[PDB]
Order: sequence, then C-alpha cells, then structure tokens
Amino acid sequence: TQRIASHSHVKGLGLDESGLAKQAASGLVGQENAREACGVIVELIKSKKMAGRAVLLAGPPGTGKTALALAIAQELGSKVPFCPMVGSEVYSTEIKKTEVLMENFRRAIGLRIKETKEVYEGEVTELTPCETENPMGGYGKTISHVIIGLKTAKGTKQLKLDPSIFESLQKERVEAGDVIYIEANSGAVKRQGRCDTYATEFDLEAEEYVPLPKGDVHKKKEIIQDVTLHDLDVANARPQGGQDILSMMGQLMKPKKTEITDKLRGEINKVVNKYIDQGIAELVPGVLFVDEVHMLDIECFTYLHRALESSIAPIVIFASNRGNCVIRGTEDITSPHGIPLDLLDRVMIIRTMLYTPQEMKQIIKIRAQTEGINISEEALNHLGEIGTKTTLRYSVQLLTPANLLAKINGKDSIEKEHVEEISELFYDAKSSAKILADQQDKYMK
Amino acid sequence: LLAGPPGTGKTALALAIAQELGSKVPFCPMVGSEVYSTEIKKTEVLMENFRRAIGLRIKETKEVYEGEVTELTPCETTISHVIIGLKTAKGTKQLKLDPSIFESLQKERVEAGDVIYIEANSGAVKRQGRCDTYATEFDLEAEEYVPLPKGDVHKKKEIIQDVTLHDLDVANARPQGGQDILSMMGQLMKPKKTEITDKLRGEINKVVNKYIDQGIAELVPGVLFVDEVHMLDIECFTYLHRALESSIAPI
Amino acid sequence: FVMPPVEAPPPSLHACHPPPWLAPRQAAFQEQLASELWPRARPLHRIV
Amino acid sequence: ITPGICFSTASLVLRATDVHPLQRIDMGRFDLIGLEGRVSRYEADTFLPRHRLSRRVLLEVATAPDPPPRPKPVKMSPFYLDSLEEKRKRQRSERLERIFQLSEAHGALAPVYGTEVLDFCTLP
Amino acid sequence: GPIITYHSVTVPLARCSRTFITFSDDATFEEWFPQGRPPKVPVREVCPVTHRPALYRDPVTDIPYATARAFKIIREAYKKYITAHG
Amino acid sequence: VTRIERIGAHSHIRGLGLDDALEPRQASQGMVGQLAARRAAGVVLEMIREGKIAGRAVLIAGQPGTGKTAIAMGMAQALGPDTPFTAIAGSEIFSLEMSKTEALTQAFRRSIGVRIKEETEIIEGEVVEIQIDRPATGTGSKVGKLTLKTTEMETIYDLGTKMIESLTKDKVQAGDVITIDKATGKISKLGRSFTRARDYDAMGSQTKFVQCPDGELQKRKEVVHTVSLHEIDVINSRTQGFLALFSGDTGEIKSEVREQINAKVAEWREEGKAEIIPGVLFIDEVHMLDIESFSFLNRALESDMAPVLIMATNRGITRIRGTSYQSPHGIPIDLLDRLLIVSTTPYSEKDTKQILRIRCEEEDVEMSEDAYTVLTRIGLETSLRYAIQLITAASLVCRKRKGTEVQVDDIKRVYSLFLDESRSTQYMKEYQDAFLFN
Amino acid sequence: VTRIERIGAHSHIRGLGLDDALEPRQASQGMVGQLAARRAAGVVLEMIREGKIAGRAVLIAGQPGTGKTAIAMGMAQALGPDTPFTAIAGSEIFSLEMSKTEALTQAFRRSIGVRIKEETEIIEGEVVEIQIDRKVGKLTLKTTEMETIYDLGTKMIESLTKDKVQAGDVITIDKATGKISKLGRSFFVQCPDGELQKRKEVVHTVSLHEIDVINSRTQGFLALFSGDTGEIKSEVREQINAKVAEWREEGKAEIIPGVLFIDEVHMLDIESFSFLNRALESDMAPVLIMATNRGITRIRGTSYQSPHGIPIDLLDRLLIVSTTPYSEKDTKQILRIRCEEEDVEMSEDAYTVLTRIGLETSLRYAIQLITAASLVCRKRKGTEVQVDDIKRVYSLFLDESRSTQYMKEYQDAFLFNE
Amino acid sequence: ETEIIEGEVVEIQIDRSKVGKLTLKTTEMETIYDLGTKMIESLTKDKVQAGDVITIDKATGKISKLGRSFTRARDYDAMGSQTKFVQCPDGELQKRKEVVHTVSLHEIDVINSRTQGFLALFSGDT
Ligand SMILES: Nc1ncnc2c1ncn2[C@@H]1O[C@H](COP(=O)(O)OP(=O)(O)O)[C@@H](O)[C@H]1O
Ligand SMILES: Nc1ncnc2c1ncn2[C@@H]1O[C@H](COP(=O)(O)OP(=O)(O)O)[C@@H](O)[C@H]1O
Ligand SMILES: Nc1ncnc2c1ncn2[C@@H]1O[C@H](COP(=O)(O)OP(=O)(O)O)[C@@H](O)[C@H]1O
Ligand SMILES: Nc1ncnc2c1ncn2[C@@H]1O[C@H](COP(=O)(O)OP(=O)(O)O)[C@@H](O)[C@H]1O
Ligand SMILES: [Mg+2]
Ligand SMILES: [Mg+2]
Repeated sequence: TQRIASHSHVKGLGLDESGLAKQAASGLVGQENAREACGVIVELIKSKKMAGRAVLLAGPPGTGKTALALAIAQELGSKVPFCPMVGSEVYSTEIKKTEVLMENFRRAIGLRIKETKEVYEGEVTELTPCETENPMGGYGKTISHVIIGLKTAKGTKQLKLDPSIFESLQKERVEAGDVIYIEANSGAVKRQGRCDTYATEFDLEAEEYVPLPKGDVHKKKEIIQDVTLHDLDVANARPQGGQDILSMMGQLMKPKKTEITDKLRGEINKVVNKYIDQGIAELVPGVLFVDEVHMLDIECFTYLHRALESSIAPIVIFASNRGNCVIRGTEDITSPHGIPLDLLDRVMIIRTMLYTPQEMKQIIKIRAQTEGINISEEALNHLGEIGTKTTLRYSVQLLTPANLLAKINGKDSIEKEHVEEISELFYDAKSSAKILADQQDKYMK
Repeated sequence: LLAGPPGTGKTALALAIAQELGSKVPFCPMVGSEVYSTEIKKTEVLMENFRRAIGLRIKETKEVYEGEVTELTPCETTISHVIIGLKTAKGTKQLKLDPSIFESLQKERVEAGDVIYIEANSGAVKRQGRCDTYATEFDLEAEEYVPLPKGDVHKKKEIIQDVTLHDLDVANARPQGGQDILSMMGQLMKPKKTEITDKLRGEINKVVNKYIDQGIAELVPGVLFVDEVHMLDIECFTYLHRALESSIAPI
Repeated sequence: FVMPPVEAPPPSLHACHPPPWLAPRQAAFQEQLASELWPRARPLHRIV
Repeated sequence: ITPGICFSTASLVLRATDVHPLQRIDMGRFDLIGLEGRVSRYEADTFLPRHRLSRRVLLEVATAPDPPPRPKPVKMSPFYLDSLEEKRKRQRSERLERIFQLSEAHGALAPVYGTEVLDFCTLP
Repeated sequence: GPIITYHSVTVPLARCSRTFITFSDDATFEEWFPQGRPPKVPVREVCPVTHRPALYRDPVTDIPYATARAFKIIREAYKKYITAHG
Repeated sequence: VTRIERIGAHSHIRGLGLDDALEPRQASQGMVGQLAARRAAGVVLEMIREGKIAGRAVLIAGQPGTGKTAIAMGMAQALGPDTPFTAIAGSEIFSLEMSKTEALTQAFRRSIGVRIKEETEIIEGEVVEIQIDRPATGTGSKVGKLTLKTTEMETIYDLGTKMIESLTKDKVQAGDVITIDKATGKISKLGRSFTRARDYDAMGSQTKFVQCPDGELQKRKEVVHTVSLHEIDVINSRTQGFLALFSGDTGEIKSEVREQINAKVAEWREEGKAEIIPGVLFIDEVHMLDIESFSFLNRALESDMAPVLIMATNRGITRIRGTSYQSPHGIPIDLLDRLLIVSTTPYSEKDTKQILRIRCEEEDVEMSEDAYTVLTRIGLETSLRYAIQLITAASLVCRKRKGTEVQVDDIKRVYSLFLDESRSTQYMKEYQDAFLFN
Repeated sequence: VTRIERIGAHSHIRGLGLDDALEPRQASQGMVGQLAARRAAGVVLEMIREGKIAGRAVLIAGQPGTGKTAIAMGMAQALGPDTPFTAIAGSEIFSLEMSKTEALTQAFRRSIGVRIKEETEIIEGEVVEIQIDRKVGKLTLKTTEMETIYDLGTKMIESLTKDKVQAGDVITIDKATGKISKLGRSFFVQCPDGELQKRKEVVHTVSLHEIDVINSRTQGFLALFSGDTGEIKSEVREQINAKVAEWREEGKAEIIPGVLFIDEVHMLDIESFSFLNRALESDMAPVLIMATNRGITRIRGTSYQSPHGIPIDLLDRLLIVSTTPYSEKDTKQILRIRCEEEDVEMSEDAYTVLTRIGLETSLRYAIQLITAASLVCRKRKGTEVQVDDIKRVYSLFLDESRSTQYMKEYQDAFLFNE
Repeated sequence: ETEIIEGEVVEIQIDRSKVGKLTLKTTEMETIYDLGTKMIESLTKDKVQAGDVITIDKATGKISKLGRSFTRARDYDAMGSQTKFVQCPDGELQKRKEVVHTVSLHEIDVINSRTQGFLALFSGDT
C-alpha cells in the first residue's frame, strides 16, 4: 500500500454526475469517450440484473485499458468482487484451461452474509438447580431449571436455563469461577477456561486461566461475512477439518486443484439461493477482468461462449492491444484483436485512443505528484518532448531515476539537466532497436 | 569440449582423464539425453549432476559395541540409565546406556542371548539374530542363529568416506523416521525426485564450509562428463551458461 | 454394488535367511499405522 | 479369492544396501530438515553459545564426589592392581572425551528456520 | 435401579413445551449438582526480603521471593537456622 | 433481491413454442421465427420423451446468431428437470486428469438417469410427551416411552435402545413434528407445533409454527431415488468415489466397472426395480473436438445406454482438428452420416424486431417505436447480439438522465459509446501500426 | 486341455538348428534355410554364452517376413531359462511412468542376472498332533519312514497359529523363517517318503533391476509387479553395482550376462539411440539384439535419413546380420513345418498351390491360409486339405495386393485418400 | 519477543495425573510450580525427567528440551542421537526471548500452503 505501483494514481473515473467525463479528474486524463462507456458499464454492474455481459477494451498499448479497468474497480468499491486475471494463467499443470476460467468466473460472483451472534459471557458464580415441590413419579428429585450466574466486568446476570444443560455443564466440567459462554442460537455451553483472579504466580498452566470478560454478560452483534461462490466450491471439494481417514489423506497429500463438478456447483447455487430467500445473504455479482485475452487459445475462446451465455456469469472485461493477429491454437487464422469473430459478436468494444502531447504532460505531472517528485516546468516540457518520441511509459519511468540523480547532486527538484542525463543513461525500445539493427552481426541469433 | 568425428576417442579420452584422477575424485558420467526426466525439470537434473560432481571427504572414527546380550537392566530413578552386558569371544563388558536407547532396545525386541550391536554416537540398535549357543533351546523355532562375535565388544575404526553434495541435498529433501501419523504415512508415499530449493543448497553449503573449517571435511571438486551434449536443447544450454559461471560448479 | 472379479492379498517377499530385523520393523510399522488409522476408516464401512 | 504371489529371492539381496556402522560416517551432522519443529533459534543462537560444556567442567564434575543429598522441605589394599586401575582411568578418560565430542556434535547444527519463525509465520 | 429420567411435556401456558430431569436418588443429584461455594482469591504473596510482589517459591524453605539476591539471603538464613537449631 | 440466476443470453426462452401438431407459432415462449428448425427440434424432443431409441445424433448448423443455442435451450426448458440434460462445450473434454474418450464417456453417462422407486412405512406426528430413563452410572439399557399425535390419533410407543439413541441425538422435544422411517430409524424434524416455555433463558427468538399432521400416524409413502450412470460409476470405482462426485478427480474409470453397472442396471430394469430415464447431451461448438473424439463418438452412439446427442456448429467446410482434412462443419463424414442436420436460416426484419421486443420485455426495458425501428436497423446492419447489448446500454443511459422510455437519442448515444466488430476493425485499420502484431 | 500357451506365430521354432561347428542344417528345430543368418546367430550365441565381452550389439536387418523374429526366437530357445532374455518392442520404452533413458536402463539391467546359491533346512511331512498351551507347544510330524515330536518355540508357534494347521495336513516348513505352506491333506497329496528334515541348496538368479527395485524403498519389491518404480536414483544403482562387484570378487555370487532383444528398434528416437550409444560401454551391459526392416528412412524425432532409421553413430557399434528372401523349396518346407505344428494334413497338390500363393503374395498370408483351409475342410466333413479348400480360403480372405486393388476400384467411397 | 521459563528440572511429582508439582532451578535460583492437566500431559509426552534443561513458553505452554545436566552418574558409554549435555542456565528462571529473522513472501506462502508446508521449503514440491 505504501509502495507506489504503476496505477497508484487512478482513484476512479473522473465522471460528472451526468456521466460526462471531465478532462482530468480522479487521476485520469483524457480518454473521455472510453471513460463514459466505462461509467455506463459501472452502472450495469451496480444494477445487478445482468449476467454474462462482456466488454472488450481495444486500443494500442499504453492507452489506459488496465487503468480504465482499475478505475472501474475503484468506482465499484471493495464490496464488489473484482478478480484480475491475465490470459497466460489458464495454462496450469494441475487443471484444464476451462476449469481455470470457470473458477475465475465463480470468484467474481460474491455473497454477503449477515447474521446476529448472541452470546452470554461470564464467570460462573452460581450453579443451582430449581427443584419442584412435587417430584414427578413420587420418588427422587425433579428439576425444572438450572440457574447459572454469569459475572463480567460491568455487571452480573442470572439465567434460568433448560434442565438439559446439566449434561453439557458436566461434559465441559464447568465449576464456579470458570469463564464460559452460552450461545442462544444453539443452546450449548462452552468453557473458555478459568478466571485469572484465582491464578497464583506459582501456577504453570498456559491456556487454563483467562481474563474476566469485559462489557456486558449478554453480547449480540451483527456479523457481515463476504464470501465468493469459488470459496464455497473449493471448501466443499477439498474439505478441511474432518477427523476421518479422507481428511487425514487430504492433510498428508500435496494440495492440488481439481475439476470441480457441476453437481457441487449446482448444490452451492441451491444453498446460496436458499440463503438469499431466507434473508441471510445478499448476492454481489462482480467483475472478472481478463487482461491479455489474446493469450487465450481457441479452446478457451470457444468455452467463453457457453460461459458468457450463462445466467450466473459475472460481467467480464477483456483487454487486448493486438491488431490482425493469429489466434493461438489455430494454424494461420487471423482475427481483428487476436479474438475469434464469434466471441467479438458477444462483446461491446470500447476504443482507447492515443494521447496528445498535452495529455501526456498531464499524466507525467500526475505520476510525479504520486511519486513525491518535484519537477520544474522546463524539465516537465523536456520529458513531454521525450514522450512525444519514444513512448509515454518511458517518460514516466525517468521520473524516479532523475529524482535520485538530483538528490545525489543535492537538489530537491528535477531540472532539465537531470532528465537529459537520465535519457543518456537509459535507452528506450526504439533506440535499442536502432542499435541492434546497426550491429546485427555482433549480436546473437 | 571434445570435438571430432565419431570413433576418434573422445569418450576414451574422458575415461583416461578419469583414470588419471583416480577413484578419489568424483567423475560423474552423464549422457545429454538423460535430462528428459518425467519427475523433475531439466535444469534440476543438470544441477543434481553438478552437485554429484562436487565431492566431500569426511574423516571420522566410529565406535560400535557388539556382542551377545548377557544382561539388560533398566535402572529406575522413569529410567535413569540402562545397564547392558555384552559378550564376545574376548570377554564380557558392562555398559551404561543413555535412557533413550531403552526405547530402541525394546523396539528391536532385544533379550538375553541375542547378538546385537549398539552405535555409540547415535544409540542405534540392530538385533542381528540369536546366538548359536542357544540354537538347541527349541527343536523348531523361526529364529536366525548367529555366531558369537570374535573381536572385542568395543570396536573402534577410523574411516574416510567420500560423499557428494547431492547426497547431502537429497538427505535433507524429505524427513526420516518420525512417529507422527503424517510422518508414518509419508513412508508409504512413492519416492519421487523433487526440485530441491536453492535455500537448501545454500544452507548445506554453509554446513559443509563449517565442517571444512573445523577440519573434519575435505572438498574434492571433481568432474562432470556430458556425452552426446548435442541432445541437450536450447533451455539446457542457456541454463548451463549460468551454471558454469557459479563459483561452486565442477569442471 | 460393483465387486472386483478377483481378490488377492499383496505379493509377499520370501528369503531363506532374511535380515531378522526387517519383518519385526514392518510389523511394528503396520501395527502403529493400524492403531492410528483404523478408527478413522470406520465411516467407510458400508462402502467396503 | 486367490492366494497371494510368493516372490522368492536370494537372502543376500535384502542386505545389498546395508552398510556396517564401522564402514559409514554419521550423516546426522548434515541433518538440517530433522531440526525443524524440534530445534529453536533460542537454543542455537543464544543458549548453546553460552552454556556449551567444556572439557574442564566435564572433568571437574566427573572427578568430584557425589553432591550432598537435597535437604527435605521445611515449612518456613593387598589386592590392589596398578595395571587394572590404569586401564580403568584410561577408560574413564575415553568415556568423558566421547561424551564431550558427542555433546558438541549433537548441538552443532542450527535450524534453517526454527520453531519460532515457523510458529510466527503459521497462520491458523 | 438408580436412573436419571429425562421428561419433556406439553403443558398449557395454548400449549407450551417443558422439560424436566428426575434423579432417582439424592446421590446422583449431589454428584451432578455439588452446589460448590465460590472459590477464594489467593493471597498475593510478597517477598520478605525486597517487598516486591512474589514470583518464585523456594522449595526447601517455602518462602516466596522475587530476586536472586533475595533467594541467596533466604538460603543464608536457612543455613544459619540449621547451624543454630541443628 | 436478486437470485443467483439473472438475465442471461437465453433467459427469455421458456420452450420451443409449438402446438400439439408440433407446428411452431410465430412468437411463443420466447422463440421467434426459425419455424423449420423449431419443428425439427420438436420432433427430436418427442423422440427424446419417448425414450426408446438409443444413440440418436442431431446437428444444429447455421450462421452465427441464428438461434442454434436458443433452440437447444428451448429444448432443455421443454424437457423439464425430470429428464437429464447435460450441456457442455467441445473444449471441456480436453482434460489433464482423464482421456478424451473418458471425458466423453462420463458426459454420455451423466445424461442417463436411473430411478429406484420403493415404498416405505413412515410415522409422522406431533410429539406430545417423550420420557427417557437411563442408568445414572455405567453401561446400561436405556428405557423410554414416546407419545405421538395427529389430528385424529395419538399412540404411545415403547422405544428400543437404538431408537432412544436416535431421538437423543436429534434432541426431540415435546411439540416437535418429527418423521420416523421404521426400517432405518432415521428421524427428521420438520418444525414445532408450538413454542417452548417462556421462562427459559438463552433460547433465542421463536420461529413460526407448523400445523400438526393429519390422518393416520403410520402411513406408507413412495420414496424415489434418482442417480445417473456417471454417479454410479464414480461411487463404484473406489471407496473414496463419493467425494469424487464433487471434487471431480475420478481419474479414468475401469471399463469392467462400467460393464458391471450396465449389467446390473439391465437386470434391475428387467426385474422392475429401476427405470432408466434417458436424456440429452448437448455439445456446443462440437468443432473443437478432434478426430480421435469424433471416432469415439461414432461407436459410443451404438450402445443401448447412449443418450440423444445434440451438436451445434457454425462452421462451413473447415479443417478437422487434429488432422489436415477439410470436411463439412469440421466433422468427419463418417460421423455426419450418423446424424440428422437441422439448418437455421437468418432472421428477417420483423423477426429481428420481435426478438428485440422479447429481449426488452425480459430486461424490463421500455422502448419507443422509433427506437425499435432504429435498433432493428442496427441489428440488421451489425448483428443481433450487438442490438441486444444496446438494449440494456440504452436503458442505463436513459435512466441516468432521469427518463422512463428509451428514445432514439439513447440508442445513438450507446451506438457511439460502444462499437461493433466492423467499426472497431475500421478504426484499427486506421491505426494499424499502433497495434502490435498484424 | 487348452492351456494358456496355444499355437503362436513362432511356436514351431525350437532353436537355431546348428551342429557343433555352428553349421546350419537345411531343416532342424523348426528352422528352414537362411544358413548365413542362422550361422551368424549361432556365433552370437557362443558370444553370449562365453560371457566375457560386454555391450556387444547386433542388428538383424531384412525384408518383412524373412525370419528376423524367428532368428531371435531361436536364439532365445537355444539359450536356456538360466540366461536372461529380455524381449521388448521399441514402442514399450515410451512410458508415462518414467523417461526413455530410465526405461532402457531397466531393460538393460533386467538382462543381467546374479546367481546366488544358499543352503536351507526344509521340513516336509504330515502333521500328526499339534499341541499349544498357555507359551509352549509340541508338534508331531511323520513321513512314510519316520515320525518325530518337536518342541516348538514362540515364533514357530505364532506362525503355526496364523496359518491354521491341523492333524492330517501335509505341510513344508522353512526352519529359519517359519514359512509354512500347506500343500494338501492326507488320509489330496501323498505323504512325503524320506527324511523329515532336509538340507537343500536353493539357487536364485536375480536381475540387477530386481536388486535395485527391492532396495529402492521399503516394500519396494511390490513395484516389480505393479510398475510404480518411478525413476530409480543413480546412487542406488551405483551402490548395487559396487555390492555386486564385491559379491563376485568374494565368491558369494556369479554374474550371468543375458540378452536384450528390441524388435522393431526403428521406433526408438534419437534420444534413445544416443543413450544406447553410451549405455553399451558399461561392463554390466548385456548383448543387444535388434531387428528392423526399414530401408533408408527418417529417424524418429529428427528430419535426418539413415539406412535403418538408426543413426550412423550407433550403426558403427553394430554387427549387421542380413536375412534373404525364401525360395520355393524353403517356402514349402516352412509350410510343412507349420502344418505339422497345427496338426493339419494337406495333399501335395495343396502344398504346391499354397507355395505358389506364398511366393506370389507373402509367406505370412500362406501360413494364415493353412488354418482357414483346415477349418473349411473340417466343415465339409473332410480329413485332408485339398486344393479346393485352399482356393475357397483364397477367395474368402484377401491379401494386401488384392485388397488394395479393390480399394482403388472404389477409392471415392473410402475415407481420406491422399 | 516472548517470555519463557528456563531452568534445570530437579523433581517432577505427579499425584494420582490430575495434579502435580515441578521444581526448576538455575545457578542462582530455585522454585516450585503447580501443574495442571495439560502441563502434566505435555511433560509426560516429552518424557521430561530430572536433570533435563528445558524451556517453557508462558503464553502457549510448549516445552522444548535444550539438553540435560551432567552428573557423575550420567557417564554414558553410548548416547542417543539427540541427547547432549549442557551447563545449567544462570540468572533468573523467567526470561525474555527475542528472535529476529528474515523470511521471504514465498516462504510464508509455502508454510501456509499445507499442514506441514515448511517441508516443501526443502523438497521444493510446492
Ligand atoms: N488517461 C490516463 N490517465 C492517467 N493515467 C494513465 C492514463 N492512461 C494510462 N495511464 C497510465 O500510464 C501507464 C500505462 O499503462 P496502461 O495505459 O494501463 O497500458 P495498457 O492500456 O496498454 O494496459 C499506467 O501507469 C497507467 O496508469
Ligand atoms: N586413441 C585411442 N587409443 C585406444 N583406443 C581408442 C582410441 N580412440 C578410440 N579408441 C577405442 O575405440 C572405440 C571408439 O572410441 P570412442 O571414445 O567411443 O569414440 P567417440 O569419440 O565416438 O566417443 C572405443 O572402444 C575406444 O576405447
Ligand atoms: N429465434 C429466436 N428467438 C428468440 N431469441 C433468439 C432467437 N435466435 C436468437 N435469439 C437470441 O439472440 C442471441 C443469439 O442467438 P444464439 O442462439 O446465441 O446464436 P448461435 O446460433 O450463434 O448460438 C441469444 O441471446 C438468443 O437468445
Ligand atoms: N527360417 C525360418 N524357419 C522357420 N520359420 C520361419 C523362418 N522364417 C520365417 N518363419 C516364420 O514365418 C513367420 C514370419 O515371421 P518373421 O519372418 O520372423 O517376420 P519378420 O522377420 O518380418 O519379423 C513366422 O511364423 C516365422 O516363424
Ligand atoms: Mg451458440
Ligand atoms: Mg518381426
């Protein structure tokens, strides 16, 4: 968080309340049309009524495709799941590509669970059965309640409980002076140790003595837990916590991703629907961002047709900087973004344009502000000129070397000379390519 | 590199180098097509052979107490120590054993009349049968009867054993023994070669350097001979570029 | 309901004069493994 | 139900890997993975460098008489042989040297990670 | 024989469920419900030498202490007591 | 609140929309047009429902966006949940855990359901009073008595030790409506007829009550157990197979296991124990299968346990994967002879407008007539899927400006914001050097 | 009764049919003709039996159906069961369990055996009375010549309790191990005659691969039956080679070099060939025999053409034995031998027709027609195969040439014609 | 930073195993401790006896054995592979242990990948 990454300045889409894109806002400069389209996509995600909708961000490299997707994620917030993914990740040594894609699809659909946990804490002061003056059957003693006195820091309360708790109290070996908690939703007694006030400095027990609970005896709170469908799928496919031989084998054997079946996923969907209907949970459909989609092969693209046509799928955002490239897995088949035309029919294309020199200068200034770098006007203009040639990424990468060089020289700002020296020290792709072409004999291969 | 037409004596020249060095210098012969394993990556095979070529010579004196058991008495304070009586052709010796050896003696099912040996440094016990003087105690038992040992009960031998860095690497790849359930079940798992970490390699290098400084270890760099090197692919050659530049690699 | 057509115990290794420590070691290993794992295999009784 | 396969082999084959202890070195001096979960950074770094035994202390304890019995809690030479005794004292010296050498050898290695590091890094 | 009877009934408040537990003999009732009195807080002992809160307890003298010097003084006093009383 | 299932591509398709004579209506149950293809799908659906002919293959072929998957989903919705319908993509058979033939075999066997119907004796009633007497100390025989009540009955049962243990584990109390199966002794609590005593603490908020069951106590009810052939194969392959039902990880099931299961299921069918419910396997984009997979399909359809196979492909004369051979639909001619082909013709203007209307109705989007005309023109010029996407895009743009009906201006705005394949390709040609590889 | 070993393709081959001077006979031990190939194979057999030279490689090359595999099978038969003869195909080294070099290493080590002789005491008799009391016990065993009572130890009592032994059972006991095997009951196997306790000399020939696998891990011998060997470490193999050398020097064991036969060696790739080039240079390498019918052909895994699909570097280490096509006389003699093997009686006219059919089409086609013609003759209640039966099976079953002609007639109806 | 108890074991008395007492000593101190059920079980599992030099973590109660003290009666002829003789610790029975180590993110990932994931840091079978 404290370290500054490449998209650390993107705090969202700089959109007006009417959806029009401001020239420079929220860390984004230019790309007004793409930003407006991404705002419409953000509204689509927030509406939560659409499934399997796909958006393709198409444009030359360094045009804000990843920045726009991250701005969408910022607009949605941390509540909405956002699963980034590169196309190269489907190639796994454990599971098939379609399984990786399906798992990433299920990661984007989130579920928020709200429950109230009501507990009674305290140190047991009293443990008294409530006998009845008329014993049932004539002989012996019959009990109708068990009074448990619970003491905390700021109170003491007595609880008239069911007689059946006498067995739980004996199983937990609860005596006076022990700290216990009773859960209302289950009616079970759990002994969380003995009070520390009865412990002497000469005792050696570790987990036996616990502090007297603070607060009130009756504690109730609302627990909000955020889970994804993939979490439930994985927890049910390779369960952890059993005491049978299969769980022991799972602990012993090396963990391995498996091809989760449609049966388990359908069961998870049924449980999620039951929770939603009961009011326990609220569905949070999020976004799957697949950067470098062109690295997917023809099998992945074909599977995406069925994946996107589903009614449970999230909203998928693709991104590709390729032109009329050859689809991977095929022999000499060319498509406009490295993506077969069947999948292009299922996506909405957002075009990202190149940056004018003024927008490049603005982005450089923003990046300098983010990195804590003071840059003079002449140095900024020179760096923008450097960015007109070469590329924008090259110019924004000279800021920290130039700042370091200035600091070594003993100056608190980047001057033009620092940028010139850095430009001399480091080469861009085009200059290196010129050197390589001029000396192709001396290089290898 | 030995470059020449087939049949001109490159392999013979390498074997002559090996003969000139002697059996004390590690000569690891490998064929270029041996890196295509189905368990580990090719670079792991190359690094394993590199570590095989580097040798370590360790000088150590071993002590073993060997003989027929004439008495086995644990001394209670729990057990403070175990007094054992071992018999050989040259006499009888009474030994005080660390109490941890009692578990090993009980596991090995050591009784009076059995011929055992005990390692002084480790406490390991091996029950190598019953003494043949008791062969007639029954007319039919499923026992292995062994002659009484001839020399002294206490045997000392100063030995020089050569090990390679790969032996130390593979010894630390998986745990040995262990009475836990996870450890026992791990013994049933099929033994598979693994991509040993560079952290483990460096730690083992540190241990080796410690013992070299102590003076109980000697380093023998050795030679790795790769025949039919043209069967290596471009990835193997690229990894060799880095591996040869190491300060730890062999010739 | 599916039953294997044939059922056999595992192949056994026999030597006239084996190392007298191998068999007891295997027996102890099996005994410990069974004592630790057989109670955990009871849920699978009906399948077997 | 079929009887198992009885595979018969030479008894010498089962001893192929076996090496006598007098013919092999102690590999426990290179055992790094065995220290994990058993040996801590405290023992290797802070305790042992301070509380390693020395030959002098070992000899002093061995030669000194038995300590006096711990107090109870209160609520408040005709048959003497010189050669045999020389042999016995040589044996005692060898035993003490062996104890020292083994104690140094058995605590020489330090864990790569140690119990504290693993416990700190091991989430629930 | 000596039994514990678990009883669940339907009784009018229009109906409610109640559970009762019946012990055949008073011995079982006492065993399951000893009615133990609340425990007593131990006295926070103090070292007689340094008056700091006690942290240790010399087994021979049963005198709590909180410093190595306090322990040495306690053992010296015990040695003097042995010499005098014998 | 939004359920896990939301508006997808084919959410408006509720069936094939045919009458009794299998004649397609112009617009019914979401389907519009495709009269010949829908009639053929209806005949195939009748063939599936009859369930007498094994290993029938149908190929739905047509241009992209002609409703192949719409017709398949309509068939699935018209079949109903009783008959299995396994829909997979062609790419899903390429697996690192199993062979392609094994994946196809499992897909085939997931499409056949085995149903066992048996009658069991069932006790359902309201617990009036439960009494359990157990020894105070040591092992002993628990003795108990249970009273159960309906609207017309009340019986007191003397309980055995195992029934006592079951009731104790289920924590059955008075007022609990319980169901008891006499054979297995399983007890299922289904509600409470009334509240627990109020004087108790730590009991929680009492839920709603359940009315007491009527009729006799011990009834006889029909229990139906339905599993697929794949589930039987998995649970019979190994002891841990039941966990493989959820984790996958079935490996490759032995052919002996499948032969034994085929024999046992045939025996059950002859003995009246079980009925076989053949279903459908739908492989979307079957052109991703290679020659080995197609060769397996050729012979796997010859089994009496094979389901109806429905394939969809939008390929013309194309190279078969894994070979250098050009074949119709990317499928070998040997497999094309074993199947009937259903062609889907392109949509007209009125069919496109009706599809757009159905999509707007499904998405709860209100649109003007001029907007419908413009959107239909855009769909004819670009594609049907682009216009469908613009429906909700224009809905969002209209809602942003505090409107109620999608106008032509909103459609133009989303047409400007979101591009089709044609305009994107044109703009990419305009900046061809800026894009990386051409 | 029908046993597992029925009549196969080389069932008539019983040896190489050579005299003491390695001069082949025209027809002997199931072999006909090919005097040069059989003489060379006999020389190679003498080399194998001598056991001095290691890693010698021989290639048997020739046209299809020229006795290459027949020569190999005769070599295997001339060697006894004592000498290992590992026969694999080139395709078998391609495995998902191990590498190709590992598969060939296991093939090589399976061909070298270690012969170890040891003495054991074996007790074989009929149980008369068994008594066990809370441990002590007695056991009474009898033969047809003597009876004895034994005082049992704890371990033998446990062994007899684990394997239910009652009076009347005929059992054999290995004294040192308690290995009790019940071989029947007597009052069904006859009771043993001679001495009850016998000292026997048991000889085991154990391959290097078996030693490596047994010592690879605990219970590792199971991998000898279920694959699952993985890739055995080179350290274990080196240790085993050293211990085997120690045994040979100390007289505890004898080395029995054997033969590895790789039929259709052209399936090997360049990696496998490169491994074979150096694997043959070890002192523990067996004699390698390979067979291939390939002419100048592409080596698998490369684009290079080589005379046998084998790279020239490996071919320089080989001695090549060439098999020549058979004549009319040799073809007829082979047909007669196969008829005798299958118990089929033919007329002389049938033999002439079948020889002409075999020369015109193929020897394997004619050999196949022997059984078909015999079945046709048995269908019409005949006893001797006539020319009519041969013509009937000629019409019923086609050869490659006529099948190709008919396919070319309707080439459009077939699938994927180039 | 962790609080520990460090000393040589003098006596372990367990009554009957519900309650018992443990006596620990240094060169400058000696005290007696009252044990509970889990402490007694942990001491019996590690087979801690007299003369053993041990450390006990106050927070978790885990016991690790550093070594054993050397007496005249412990002049063993054969020693186990883990036994080693150490001097009795000096100072105070209660001590603070500070451990500083550098690990990488990959190591923390491997440790938490499985139950005994630290083993994969040696094998590499991550
Ligand atoms: N319009 C913009 N406003 C602000 N920063 C931008 C803009 N476009 C790109 N950047 C930044 O420039 C860098 C280039 O990356 P990016 O544009 O995401 O490349 P691509 O679009 O090819 O993935 C990133 O640091 C990104 O945050
Ligand atoms: N200069 C030489 N002197 C003696 N023997 C040789 C010589 N060169 C080769 N040989 C022998 O001839 C054979 C071929 O040599 P080798 O080293 O295998 O050639 P390559 O260079 O192909 O490996 C081997 O048996 C080797 O021992
Ligand atoms: N005849 C139709 N009736 C209703 N909706 C249709 C029809 N044809 C296509 N659609 C819808 O238009 C989209 C494209 O049709 P689809 O079946 O996916 O084409 P394909 O033949 O490529 O599978 C889907 O959302 C589908 O539901
Ligand atoms: N010289 C021969 N003597 C006896 N039988 C032979 C002879 N040559 C070939 N055969 C037989 O002819 C058949 C063809 O096999 P073979 O000639 O070995 O095939 P290839 O040589 O192509 O591997 C086999 O039944 C074989 O036994
Ligand atoms: Mg489709
Ligand atoms: Mg052949």
